[PDB]
Amino acid sequence: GTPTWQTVTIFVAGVLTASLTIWKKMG
Amino acid sequence: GTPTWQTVTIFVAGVLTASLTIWKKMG
Repeated sequence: GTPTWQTVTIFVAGVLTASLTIWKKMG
Repeated sequence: GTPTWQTVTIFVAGVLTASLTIWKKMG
């Protein structure tokens, strides 16, 4: 009935993590 | 560490999508 918050929180954290990994790998 | 199989699959989908969005700005 109520949606879980683990899927939404992990998904947003994955996008944020990609910023740090790509930025660090792109100099 | 070793997160559940569902967590790793969702992480790749979020990073892969974010990769395309950033690539559009870096193109």
